Amino acid sequence: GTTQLRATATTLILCCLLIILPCFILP
Amino acid sequence: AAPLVLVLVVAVTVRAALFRSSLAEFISERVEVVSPLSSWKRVVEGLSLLDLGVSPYSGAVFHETPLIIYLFHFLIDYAELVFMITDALTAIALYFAIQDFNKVVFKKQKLLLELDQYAPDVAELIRTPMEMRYIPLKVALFYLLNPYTILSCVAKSTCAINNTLIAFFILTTIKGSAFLSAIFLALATYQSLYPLTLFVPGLLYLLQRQYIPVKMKSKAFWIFSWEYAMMYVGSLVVIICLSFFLLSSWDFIPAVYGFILSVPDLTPNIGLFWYFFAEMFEHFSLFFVCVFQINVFFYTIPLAIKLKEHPIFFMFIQIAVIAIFKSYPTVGDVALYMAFFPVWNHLYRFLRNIFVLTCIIIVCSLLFPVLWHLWIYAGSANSNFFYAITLTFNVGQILLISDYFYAFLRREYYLTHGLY
Amino acid sequence: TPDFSMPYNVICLTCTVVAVCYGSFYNLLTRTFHIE
Amino acid sequence: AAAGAAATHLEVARGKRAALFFAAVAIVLGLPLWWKTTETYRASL
Amino acid sequence: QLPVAQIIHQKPKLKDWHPPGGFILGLWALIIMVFFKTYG
Amino acid sequence: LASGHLASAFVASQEAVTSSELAFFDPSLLHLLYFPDDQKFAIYIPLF
Ligand SMILES: *NCCOP(=O)(O)OC[C@H]1O[C@H](O[C@@H]2[C@@H](OC[C@H]3O[C@H](O[C@H]4[C@H](O)[C@@H](N)[C@@H](O[C@@H]5[C@@H](O)[C@H](O)[C@@H](O)[C@@H](OC(=O)CCCCCCCCCCCCCCC)[C@H]5OP(=O)(O)OC[C@@H](COCCCCCCCCCCCCCCCCCC)OC(=O)CCC/C=C\C/C=C\C/C=C\C/C=C\CCCCC)O[C@@H]4CO)[C@@H](OP(=O)(O)OCCN)[C@@H](O)[C@@H]3O)O[C@H](COP(=O)(O)OCCN)[C@@H](O)[C@@H]2O)[C@@H](O)[C@@H](O)[C@@H]1O
Ligand SMILES: CCCCCCCC/C=C\CCCCCCCC(=O)O[C@H](COC(=O)CCCCCCCCCCCCCCC)COP(=O)([O-])OCC[N+](C)(C)C
Ligand SMILES: CCCCCCCC/C=C\CCCCCCCC(=O)O[C@H](COC(=O)CCCCCCCCCCCCCCC)COP(=O)(O)OCCN
Ligand SMILES: CC(C)CCC[C@@H](C)[C@H]1CC[C@H]2[C@@H]3CC=C4C[C@@H](OC(=O)CCC(=O)O)CC[C@]4(C)[C@H]3CC[C@]12C
Ligand SMILES: CC(C)CCC[C@@H](C)[C@H]1CC[C@H]2[C@@H]3CC=C4C[C@@H](OC(=O)CCC(=O)O)CC[C@]4(C)[C@H]3CC[C@]12C
Ligand SMILES: CC(C)CCC[C@@H](C)[C@H]1CC[C@H]2[C@@H]3CC=C4C[C@@H](OC(=O)CCC(=O)O)CC[C@]4(C)[C@H]3CC[C@]12C
Ligand SMILES: CC(C)CCC[C@@H](C)[C@H]1CC[C@H]2[C@@H]3CC=C4C[C@@H](OC(=O)CCC(=O)O)CC[C@]4(C)[C@H]3CC[C@]12C
Ligand SMILES: CC(C)CCC[C@@H](C)[C@H]1CC[C@H]2[C@@H]3CC=C4C[C@@H](OC(=O)CCC(=O)O)CC[C@]4(C)[C@H]3CC[C@]12C
Repeated sequence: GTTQLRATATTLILCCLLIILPCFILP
Repeated sequence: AAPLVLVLVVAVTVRAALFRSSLAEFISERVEVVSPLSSWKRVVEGLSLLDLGVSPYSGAVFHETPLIIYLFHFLIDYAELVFMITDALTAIALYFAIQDFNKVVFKKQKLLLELDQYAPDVAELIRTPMEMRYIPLKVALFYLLNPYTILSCVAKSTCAINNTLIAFFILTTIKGSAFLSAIFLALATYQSLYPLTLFVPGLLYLLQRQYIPVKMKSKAFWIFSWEYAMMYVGSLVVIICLSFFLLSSWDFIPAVYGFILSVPDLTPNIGLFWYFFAEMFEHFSLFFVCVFQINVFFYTIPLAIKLKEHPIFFMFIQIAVIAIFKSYPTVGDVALYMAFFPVWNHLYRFLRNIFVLTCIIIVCSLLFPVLWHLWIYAGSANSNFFYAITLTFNVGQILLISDYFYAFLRREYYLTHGLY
Repeated sequence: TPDFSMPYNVICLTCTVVAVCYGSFYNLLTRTFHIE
Repeated sequence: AAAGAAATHLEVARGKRAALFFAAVAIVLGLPLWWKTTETYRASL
Repeated sequence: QLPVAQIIHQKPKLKDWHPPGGFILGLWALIIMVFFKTYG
Repeated sequence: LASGHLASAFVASQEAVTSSELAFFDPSLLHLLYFPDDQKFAIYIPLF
């Protein structure tokens, strides 16, 4: 058994995208 | 002036005391203070390689320009004296440049006050000679006594020399001298590629000083811009061709500029390129390095659009952007644009988020050595800790620079439209 | 050694740090001040 | 009087030019560079 | 297997590196040319 | 082979085989391993 390398989409992409878009652009 | 001499004496004494201390070896090896293009050990190595008959650019340790090797061939002795003198000279150049800039901006302010172009009641925003008396002194004091600059000169890094070149470019540009400004900008571009972005701020300030409207239909603007561009390009071409003959080979151009543009070292730094390219898929390496090196040159044109009539603030922002997004950044590079903070300290009332950002920058700086030691020597930390520190440091820098930019825009808007 | 398990997260974080400057400068250069 | 009206139009135009520069560069240099640097080279057969 | 005498003399004598006279002359000529173009 | 020259036909066929094998079995054809298509969003979303 093992773990392949997979991106943490929910954990980090969402966080680091909602740290930019709602902070600067949309509101 | 007497206070300038006193500040120079204090700075020189502190630098000499740290030179003779036991912390000189510790400082000389800091990844935050020295860089692959600016370490002193690499200067000594490249000088020793020439004694063996081996070209210093045949290895992967030496990445400095032939002018540096020529300077330090004669001046391998008195190196600490050389670096102290360069720091003092940078302080003097910044002092006189800011002193002349204050007079120029006061003349402009008096002109628009006589024309009544400002708002009826902006007396608080009006700049006065009393508040501007010690700005030139504080500019030289924020550079000489900056811990970043003290470390960068005790470590004997050529970053101090490149900072001196940029400071002399600023001084010559502020004091007319299109020829000398072009020569100093060519010298600054020689050491590091990025300072070529300051060409637009220098040209804008020269045009404003010579009273040429910067208009597309204007012909005097085109004539002067062509003269300045030709002067700059000729001064850079002559320097390149001359320094070819030092070793009679072109191998320095790769070892310096290809190193700067392609980032082959991947050695830890306060920058954002070391890990991004250590932890990176090779599919998109070329695309992302192209994007990241475009990032530095990205903002010069849009910044020139907005800041056409404010060229010195444009130059300060450009210096900050270079120091932040350079391929191999250094605390010495960061310390050059923190010498401009006393100039723009009249923007304080419009500055939000100043305490938090200053605290974050101080925390990151003090945390660089601790987490570096934990990762490298203690072994109880990863590279992730140092990467997080670099991320936080650069975010703080970016937010501080944008914050000063926002304060500047707010002050201009209030001056034009009316403060309540 | 790097992490060997952090290529996606490092890309995300460094790109976010760059986009912070991009967005802040874009706002400051594009938008203009208005009342209320 | 007219100073504010003369300056606000200039600031709006400068912001328009900055936005145009950002979009135009991010397209004209952005997309061709991405395609050229992320493609798999394929000579004609 | 170990010809010490040949090993020593196969490599020519090591002379300390100094910048070319032409290079230093050209650098000084450029510096003085700029100096006169600035000072008249 | 249609004309009737067997030696020239043989030489041409040998050259054809050599060239086709060199083209097909070039190590340069296999340059990089597959990058998953369901992970490119993690590459392009965070910055662009
Ligand atoms: N037969 C059968 C078989 O078996 P089976 O059955 O199959 O089974 C078994 C199996 O198993 C397994 O499994 C697996 C495995 O694995 C293994 C592995 O190994 C390795 O790996 C590893 C590694 O090594 C490690 N290192 C780890 O790491 C980690 C990673 O990986 C992950 O991913 C994670 O965790 C990471 O992290 C992360 O990611 C993080 C990120 C996310 C998040 C982010 C964040 C966001 C944002 C933030 C916030 C926001 C902002 C805002 C606020 C306001 C990692 O982790 P680490 O590394 O540990 O770390 C983490 C981090 C670091 O740290 C950091 C920290 C920092 C510091 C500090 C900071 C700064 C601070 C500042 C200051 C303050 C300021 C003040 C101011 C105020 C004043 C007054 C006013 O990292 C990072 O990255 C982080 C990040 C960063 C970020 C950010 C920055 C910071 C901050 C910011 C914030 C804040 C600040 C500011 C402000 C505040 C205040 C203000 C107010 C307003 O990992 C792993 C582990 O897990 C590898 O391998 P090797 O060996 O190495 O190699 C190989 C090849 N060659 C891999 O590959 C592997 O896989 O196993 C495991 C387990 O293991 P162990 O050992 O046990 O564990 C260990 C641990 N250590 C599991 O789990 C798995 O599953 C399999 O595979 C096999 O083997 C078997 O078979
Ligand atoms: C720092 C400042 C410097 C600035 C410099 C700027 C320079 C760079 C500027 C711009 C470079 C543009 C790079 C991204 C463009 C398309 C990338 C892409 O989606 O590939 C998809 C991935 O599939 C997915 O996972 C998509 C999921 C999210 C997509 C993100 C949307 C972004 C689109 C808009 C972003 C902006 C564009 C226009 C904006 C108006 C499918 O593509 P692919 O086939 O799988 O990939 C194979 C590549 N080839 C073979 C095709 C070549
Ligand atoms: C030596 C190795 C690591 C050392 C790390 C230290 C390096 C830090 C160097 C630079 C970080 C500074 C970044 C922000 C600089 C801000 C520039 C500035 O001058 O802003 C000024 C604002 O200053 C601030 O708000 C920051 C002060 C708040 C927090 C800092 C003070 C506490 C930190 C001390 C910790 C160490 C203490 C040890 C002994 C001193 C403007 O002042 P002004 O305009 O003159 O006011 C008059 C109004 N007319
Ligand atoms: C001065 C004070 C207010 C500082 C503010 C504190 C924040 C910096 C902290 C508070 C909550 C923290 C978050 C709490 C939870 C998470 C989820 C965590 O994701 C996981 O669950 C791990 C995923 C993985 O290992 O891949 C990543 C860190 C993060 C975003 C933390 C990042 C740092 C945060 C935002
Ligand atoms: C060359 C520029 C573009 C960048 C470097 C700055 C220079 C303007 C400064 C920095 C160090 C200075 C040097 C520091 C030490 C000396 C030694 C000094 O003479 C001695 O003390 C020699 C005593 C002896 O040899 O017995 C003469 C000035 C000189 C060459 C200085 C000349 C001016 C220098 C090269
Ligand atoms: C500074 C700006 C205004 C441009 C000035 C152009 C020339 C003064 C220089 C700049 C880049 C130089 C080139 C950079 C690299 C090489 C490769 C070099 O060949 C090698 O030894 C291979 C090096 C390598 O690719 O690793 C021969 C000289 C040459 C053509 C150089 C010739 C002189 C050039 C064109
Ligand atoms: C003073 C300034 C204005 C000089 C401007 C010239 C640079 C923009 C050039 C000169 C030499 C160039 C470098 C010469 C060699 C290489 C190696 C090359 O990598 C390879 O080995 C790939 C070779 C291949 O693709 O066949 C990547 C580009 C790079 C760094 C080049 C990047 C662009 C450089 C630095
Ligand atoms: C020189 C100035 C005036 C122009 C602006 C420079 C940057 C906006 C761009 C333009 C072309 C780019 C270069 C084009 C080609 C290459 C080769 C490339 O070589 C590699 O593939 C090795 C590096 C790696 O892949 O990690 C490294 C990046 C580099 C130097 C690029 C770095 C970023 C550069 C200099």
